[PDB]
Amino acid sequence: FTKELDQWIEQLNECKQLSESQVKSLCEKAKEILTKESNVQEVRCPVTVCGDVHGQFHDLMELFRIGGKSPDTNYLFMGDYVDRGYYSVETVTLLVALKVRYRERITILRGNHESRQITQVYGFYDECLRKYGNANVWKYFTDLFDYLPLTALVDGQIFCLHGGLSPSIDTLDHIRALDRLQEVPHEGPMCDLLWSDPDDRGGWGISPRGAGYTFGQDISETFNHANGLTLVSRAHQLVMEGYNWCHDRNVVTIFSAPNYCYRCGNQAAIMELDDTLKYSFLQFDPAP
Amino acid sequence: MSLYPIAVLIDELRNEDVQLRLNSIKKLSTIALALGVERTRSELLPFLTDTIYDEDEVLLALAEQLGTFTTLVGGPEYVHCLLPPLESLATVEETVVRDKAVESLRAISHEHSPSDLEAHFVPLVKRLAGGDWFTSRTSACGLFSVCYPRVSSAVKAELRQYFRNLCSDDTPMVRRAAASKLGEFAKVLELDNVKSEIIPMFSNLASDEQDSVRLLAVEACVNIAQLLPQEDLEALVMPTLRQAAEDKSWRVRYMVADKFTELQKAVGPEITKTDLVPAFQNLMKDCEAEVRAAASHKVKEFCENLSADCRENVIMSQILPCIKELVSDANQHVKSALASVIMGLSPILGKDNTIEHLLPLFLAQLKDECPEVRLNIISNLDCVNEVIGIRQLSQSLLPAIVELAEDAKWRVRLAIIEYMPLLAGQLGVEFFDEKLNSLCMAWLVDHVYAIREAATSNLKKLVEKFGKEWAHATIIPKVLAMSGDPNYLHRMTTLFCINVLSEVCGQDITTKHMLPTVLRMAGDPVANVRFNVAKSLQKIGPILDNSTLQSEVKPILEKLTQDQDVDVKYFAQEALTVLSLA
Amino acid sequence: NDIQWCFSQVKGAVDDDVAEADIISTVEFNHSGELLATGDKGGRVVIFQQEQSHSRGEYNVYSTFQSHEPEFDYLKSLEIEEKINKIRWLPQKNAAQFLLSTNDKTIKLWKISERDKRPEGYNLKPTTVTTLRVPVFRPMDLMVEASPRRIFANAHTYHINSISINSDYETYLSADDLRINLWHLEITDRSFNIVDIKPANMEELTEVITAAEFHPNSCNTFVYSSSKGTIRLCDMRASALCDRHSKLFEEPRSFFSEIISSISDVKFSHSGRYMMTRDYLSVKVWDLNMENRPVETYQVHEYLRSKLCSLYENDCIFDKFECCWNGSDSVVMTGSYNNFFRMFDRNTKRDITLEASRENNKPRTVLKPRKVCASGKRKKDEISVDSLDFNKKILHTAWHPKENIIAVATTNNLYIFQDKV
Amino acid sequence: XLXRXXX
Ligand SMILES: [Mn+2]
Ligand SMILES: [Mn+2]
Repeated sequence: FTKELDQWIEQLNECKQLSESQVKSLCEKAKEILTKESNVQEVRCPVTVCGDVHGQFHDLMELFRIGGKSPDTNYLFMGDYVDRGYYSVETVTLLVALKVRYRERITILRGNHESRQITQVYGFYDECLRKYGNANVWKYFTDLFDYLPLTALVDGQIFCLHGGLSPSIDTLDHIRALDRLQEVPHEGPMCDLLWSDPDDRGGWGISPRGAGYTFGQDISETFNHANGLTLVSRAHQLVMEGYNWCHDRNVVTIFSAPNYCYRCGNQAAIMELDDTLKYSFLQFDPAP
Repeated sequence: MSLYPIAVLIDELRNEDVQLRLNSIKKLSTIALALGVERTRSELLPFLTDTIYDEDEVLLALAEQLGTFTTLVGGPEYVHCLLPPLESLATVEETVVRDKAVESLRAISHEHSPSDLEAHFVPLVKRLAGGDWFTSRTSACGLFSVCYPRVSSAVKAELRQYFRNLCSDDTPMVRRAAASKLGEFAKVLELDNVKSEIIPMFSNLASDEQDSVRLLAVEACVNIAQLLPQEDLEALVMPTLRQAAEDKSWRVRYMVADKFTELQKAVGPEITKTDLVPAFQNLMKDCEAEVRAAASHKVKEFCENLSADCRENVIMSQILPCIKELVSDANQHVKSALASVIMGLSPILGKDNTIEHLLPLFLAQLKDECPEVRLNIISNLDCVNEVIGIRQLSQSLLPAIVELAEDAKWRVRLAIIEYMPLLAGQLGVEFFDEKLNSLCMAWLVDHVYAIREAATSNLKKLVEKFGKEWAHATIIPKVLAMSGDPNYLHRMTTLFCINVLSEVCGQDITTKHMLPTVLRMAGDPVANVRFNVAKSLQKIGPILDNSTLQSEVKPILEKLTQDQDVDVKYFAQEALTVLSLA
Repeated sequence: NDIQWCFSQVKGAVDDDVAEADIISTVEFNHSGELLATGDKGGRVVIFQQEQSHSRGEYNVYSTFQSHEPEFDYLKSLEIEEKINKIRWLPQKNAAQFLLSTNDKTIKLWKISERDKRPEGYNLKPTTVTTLRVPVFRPMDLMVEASPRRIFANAHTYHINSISINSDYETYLSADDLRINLWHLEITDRSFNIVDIKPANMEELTEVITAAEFHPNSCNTFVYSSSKGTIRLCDMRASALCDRHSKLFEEPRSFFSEIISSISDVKFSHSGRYMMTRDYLSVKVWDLNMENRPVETYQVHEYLRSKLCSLYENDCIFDKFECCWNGSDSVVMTGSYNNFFRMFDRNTKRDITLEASRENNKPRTVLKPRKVCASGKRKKDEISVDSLDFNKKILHTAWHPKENIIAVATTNNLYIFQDKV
Repeated sequence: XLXRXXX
């Protein structure tokens, strides 16, 4: 059986999509694997942690030329693989394909975009028909997205999630308790984890995104110390540099889609956590 | 054949859908065939003449179609029947359609017996030439040269008149048209007129109010010059080309520059050193950076074509003065253009001059910020090493090579790594060792995997260019030190170097100090380092004798198969079914 | 000595209650003067043809077509309005007519052609095909069709406010608030930027392009005006970028000064030797030789000078008026409020003031020059400032290129006035 | 600015 993936990957690597048949089945093998994963997936280092990709496939190629090719290099992606870009399909399939092939070399978390309601309005939806004629490959994915892990714990020290912190979540067990196998709610802890943003105004603020919340440094400090964490590693928000420390290094934002939407003009970055959890950042520009 | 299918194709010509309409246009031969050849002439033709009203695709095909319909109409005796429809189409607004019609018109013109050709085809050219619509007049420009020869002198007289007329047309369209066919026209005129007609107008258009018209003339320059005996030039051609290079339009001047060598090799070595050098000098010093660039990217080939006698003299009295400038230019595309060939000069001024005249510049360039510039200064080594001291250089590109070897922009770094294999053999083995080896060894621990991967594959090609022996000297000692680096990336980099150095280093050194490590790395804590060792074997396997392949190669591989790591099993069990140790 | 302007035609709502889509936003005669075109807020284009010094026949409907339609950017909650900002005709290529129409983001080249015949003779008009027959073209009732032949899209980040064809019969430029792009009338996938004045940090935005035109004869010359009140003449020959040998036209304060100092329109004289400019209160002629001050300055409605405040409070201070020249660059027209429009004779120096009104004047009725009083006193057959309808502005007017015929557009209607010949 | 659901 293996034979196909190695190929599927080689094909998707050239940016050649898969068939509604192939997809529908990959989404199957995927599901079975991802349920055996915890809401707080345990991940041992080293790992190069990556943020938002948003279908900018060619750049995802440029990212591998920066951190290295899989499975030689262990990878942790924090959601937002679809939407905005023009290659959401080829992008999200390559990764979901890699996850099945090298289960222990890649970790894919859920982004606020890996949801139905959003993929519709933001491109992954239209792109799907525009490449398949039907909304079936979009349904197979939006479904698989449900089984995606909400957060990750690297070395029991670094907390990795797409969005941010929630007022209705205090410990890691709260998260593990959560039922993630459902569409992203408009409110609640699950939602917050994928929508929250960290600002510089104390406590919990009203998220100018409409979903999730805004947390100030004080909230981060608490969460980290309460759960024995060193850092909160997240993406979700574009940072002109690619990555950006805030809240006195309690929180770090990593965006991996350079020149977001071929418009925003910004750098992308990945974060390398080595054999001994030593962190380094790598800022890259959009592949030419 | 049965007629229905043809009846349909005919009706299809007058149908709504454009693709059907386009289909029948493409089966016109089979419609004309089925009709008579006199009905094709009296039925199909009238119909296809009227229309001349649809969309590009259809019209464009109709025009091409009518070009191959000479016999279908009844041989050369009736080839003139084809003219009304092609005439029509030559009037259309779409210049891509007009273009076809003209093309076809020219083709079938060669079916016109000097009689017809004179009785119908020339009236065509004049009706078009004197038509109310500038479209029509534009297409006339391209029907002159195909029927100038085959007609009476009274006619040729007329043709010369009309053309001159079109050349003074109120519309820039036509004028452009004219100035562009000038070339193929002079090419059918007898040198008398080619000097009495073609020249005055190539002179006028080339000094038109319309920038668009002038550059079009300056193109014909070359074609014109090669239709006159070298003597005439200075008075007919050169006066124009003189002002063209001084043209107010930075575009026209740019044309001059980009067409410089094509000009010299047509204006004679005399007129070259005579007029072109003072000109070329003005260009290298043009206010417009775009011009200068174009110029500087010619200086080399322009010099390799000066008469032996004056050559070396102007190259140093006329050219050098301007290049000393083109080095300290504010525009980095200019400088980048110069340094990319500024070196093809030495093999023209010999050692001494290349050391007191070209070195101070060649040196001043190499130490330029713009990585693109100093990147070119390194691309053309052999270019000047065969005429000067490699060390008299090796003491200048000291930093240049380093600087690039460690530019913040990793792309820049990948750029120079591409050239080390060449810069190597062109700097001995020791120089590399006591200098360029520290840098080639730093890239292997580069943050950017691309640079590491490109510095790895670079080693291989750094031995096929330095002997498999030198690889054991100042190379593998370090490649093995990386196996101690606390980062699995920098470590995996070690196995990657081996997987490549085995391919060209002899089983002696390979199984000497290179295989001892791979085996030891098999106990590495990080799985990513463990299956990358099981892979190193399935790779290096064959290069090793079946002897050592049995000793401790399979023991370890059978051990890895017994790892609790999923991905480590596969590349150890799937690594055996490739080494025969299955 | 004064032109005897007479009422000839009205087009539009027989009354009030103006349908937004119908509000004319552009008006332009073609090179010969025979065709008169208008552009809608509804994105429509109406071409009128003169019934067949010289002619004075009525202009009748010749062709109507939807030029632009709306467009959305749902994610940005944005609609790109279909309103036709400008129309510029192309010089006669052949039997057909061609014009360029643009909205805020897209320029379209339209072809308007006549067709007086049709094919006749269907073979299949059941498989009884005994003979083959070729259709014959038979005369039909004249028909005018309009089709889009070139869509120049996606070249503009901001709002297109100008389209001007070059004397070269080959290229034309289009301009934003901050950029001018050069296009080839046959290449639609590429556009060359010849001007970009967009500040790196949009917060330091201080000036904005407002209009732009190519020289009528000089293939390498164009000018663009700014909100700051400064025309800039550019030489495309001087450099690839067009910034060198650039000639700024300026004139030697108050917050308002700045607001009414913004230039709304720029128009080269037909001779191409001068260029008219229009700002809130004045029309002012410039000599292309002298760039330190205009040569003439006419005041379009000085009685509003004291009203700047109120006008600012109701936005009218931002209204953008267009101005134009008569074929001989001797008289010069522009508009004002209360459907009044001004005309200044550069020779005589006398200025008229007229009103565009149906129920006020009738066919061939000479127009009665108007007059306006001060903010308090009223007078005989004159209208007080405090009685002017600032909703009845006249932004779009046009002048036949070779006759004393004139197209004046009111919110809803389009008037045609001409003299007796 | 591409629409605050996120440039
Ligand atoms: Mn997100
Ligand atoms: Mn995102």
